[PDB]
Amino acid sequence: MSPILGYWKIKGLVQPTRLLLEYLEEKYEEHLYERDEGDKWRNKKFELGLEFPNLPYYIDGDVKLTQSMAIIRYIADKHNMLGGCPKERAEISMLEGAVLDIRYGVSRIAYSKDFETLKVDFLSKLPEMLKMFEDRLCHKTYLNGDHVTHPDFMLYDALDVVLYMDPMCLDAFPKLVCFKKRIEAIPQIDKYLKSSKYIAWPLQGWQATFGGGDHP
Amino acid sequence: SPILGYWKIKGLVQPTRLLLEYLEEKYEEHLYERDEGDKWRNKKFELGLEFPNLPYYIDGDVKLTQSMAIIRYIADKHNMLGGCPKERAEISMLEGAVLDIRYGVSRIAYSKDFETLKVDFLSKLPEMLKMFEDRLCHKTYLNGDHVTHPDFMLYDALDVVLYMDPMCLDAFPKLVCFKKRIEAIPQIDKYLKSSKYIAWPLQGWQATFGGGDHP
Ligand SMILES: O=C(O)[C@H](Cc1ccc(Cl)cc1)Cn1c(-c2ccc(Cl)s2)nc2ccc(-c3ccccc3-c3nnn[nH]3)cc2c1=O
Ligand SMILES: O=C(O)[C@H](Cc1ccc(Cl)cc1)Cn1c(-c2ccc(Cl)s2)nc2ccc(-c3ccccc3-c3nnn[nH]3)cc2c1=O
Ligand SMILES: O=C(O)[C@H](Cc1ccc(Cl)cc1)Cn1c(-c2ccc(Cl)s2)nc2ccc(-c3ccccc3-c3nnn[nH]3)cc2c1=O
Repeated sequence: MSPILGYWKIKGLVQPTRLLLEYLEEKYEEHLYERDEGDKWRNKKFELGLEFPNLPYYIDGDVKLTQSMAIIRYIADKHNMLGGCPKERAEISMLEGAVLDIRYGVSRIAYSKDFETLKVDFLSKLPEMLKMFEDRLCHKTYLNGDHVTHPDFMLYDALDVVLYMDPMCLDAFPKLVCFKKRIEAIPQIDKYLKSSKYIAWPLQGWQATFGGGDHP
Repeated sequence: SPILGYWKIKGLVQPTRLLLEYLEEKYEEHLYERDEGDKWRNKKFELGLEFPNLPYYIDGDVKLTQSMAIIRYIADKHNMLGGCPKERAEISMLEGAVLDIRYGVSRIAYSKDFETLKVDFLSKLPEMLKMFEDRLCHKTYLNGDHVTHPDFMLYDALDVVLYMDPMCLDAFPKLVCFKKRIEAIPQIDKYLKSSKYIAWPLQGWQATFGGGDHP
C-alpha cells in the first residue's frame, strides 16, 4: 500500500514535498481537494486518525502525519538525507528555515486586501535574503554541496513563487538562476514538471490576493 | 560556552532559553536593545554566519541562525529529537502545530489593524488549542512522560496568547495544568524568578501587540 499525500490542488505548502518524492522515485498516491471541495475535506478531516488534522496530510503503513515540514523531513529521514550528526542536521535545518523566511514572507501577505502595500516591504528585504543563497552557491552545486537535500526543493519552490511576484528578482543573482535550471535538469524533476501530475497554479489558495485564481 | 545572540525580547528565542534552562546548560546571551539595530547591522556580516540573522547561536562546533535549527540542535545534542524516523516526525509535527499558533500571533502583531485581526485570530485559536488539549488527555507532556523541546514552544505560545486574552485557556484545563506543570519544573521555576528572565516585550518594541517597554 503506497503512501497517500493529501492536499488542496495548489502548489502551496506541499509543492517541495511532491518534488522530493519525485526526485526519490518513491511511489505515492494523492488525495486532491479542488476549489469547490471544502465539504469533501471536512467530511474526511476527522476520519484519518490524525492527531492534528490539517492539510497537507501523509499516510503510510507506519505514520499518519500533518505539518508540511514534519512530512518533508520524514520522507528525507527515511532516505538518510537529514544529516549524519547534530552539526550536519543543524546546517540542513538552518537552510530549511532561511528558505521558509522567503516562502512564508510571500504567504503572510498573500491573503491581505492591502497586499500591494506589504509587498513593497517584502520586496525591499527579498534581495538581501536571496544574496545569502547566491553566496552559498558560490562554491556548492546544491545548497549542501555535491548532493541534493530537501531544502533544494524548498528553495526551488520559493524561487518559482517569488518570480511571479517580481519577474526581475533574480536579475542580480546568476547563481540562483543557474540553480533553478539545475533543479529543472534533474531527470526525475524534468519528467514530473512535464507530466499530468504537475500542478502549475495556483501558488496559494484560490481566493488569495496574490498567487490565487484558477490560472496565472 | 555557547553564545545566544538576540533582541532583549521573548520573540523567536524564548523556547530555546527555556530548553537551555531545563537542561541546566551554561550559555552567554548577547542582547540587543531597542536602539541597537544599527550595532547589529554593522556587525551582521562579521560573525562567520552563513545566513546572518537574529537569533544566532555560536559555540565551539557550530555558528547557526534560524531559531528552529538552534532549538533542534540543542535538543539533538541531548538525544531529544526522537529515536527513529516515526518518533522524529511526531516531534516535528508537534513543533509545527505549536508554530501555527505562535506565528499566527506574529502575523498580526505588527498591523495597525491588530484589534480587528485579534477577533478573527481568537475565534480560530480554540480549534488549534483543542488538538493540544486532546493530546494531553493521557499524556503529562506533549510526547508522553518526558519533556521535549515542543513543550517549551507550547509553553511560550500559551504565555503569549494569555497576554492577548488571559481567559483563552479556561475551557482547556489540560493546557492550564500543562502551563502550571512547566512552571513547577524546579529549574524552570528558578529561571523564571531570576535576573536572566526577560518578561517583555514579546514581539519587539514597536509592535502593535506584544510591544512597548512594559506590558
Ligand atoms: O487559512 C489558512 O489556511 C491559511 C492562513 C495563513 C495565512 C498566511 C500564513 Cl503565512 C499562514 C497561514 C492561508 N491558506 C493557505 C496557505 C497558507 C500558506 C500557503 Cl503556502 S497556502 N492555503 C489555502 C489553501 C486553500 C484555501 C481555500 C480552499 C477552498 C476555497 C478557497 C480557499 C481560499 N481561501 N482563500 N484563499 N484560498 C485556503 C487557504 C488559505 O487560507
Ligand atoms: O555577538 C557578537 O557580536 C559576537 C559573537 C561571536 C563570537 C565569536 C565569534 Cl568567532 C563570532 C561571533 C561577538 N562580538 C563581536 C564580534 C564580531 C566579529 C567576531 Cl568574529 S566576534 N564584536 C563585538 C563588538 C562590540 C560589542 C559591544 C560593544 C560595546 C558594548 C557592548 C558590546 C556587547 N554587548 N554584548 N555583547 N557585546 C560586542 C561584540 C561581540 O559580542
Ligand atoms: O522584520 C522582522 O524581523 C519580522 C517580520 C515578520 C513579521 C511577522 C511574521 Cl509572522 C514574520 C516575520 C518581525 N519582527 C520580529 C519577530 C517576528 C516573529 C517574532 Cl516571535 S519576533 N522581531 C523583531 C524584534 C525587534 C524589532 C525591533 C528592533 C529594534 C527597534 C524596533 C524594532 C521593532 N520594529 N517593530 N517592532 N519592533 C523588530 C522585530 C520585527 O519586526
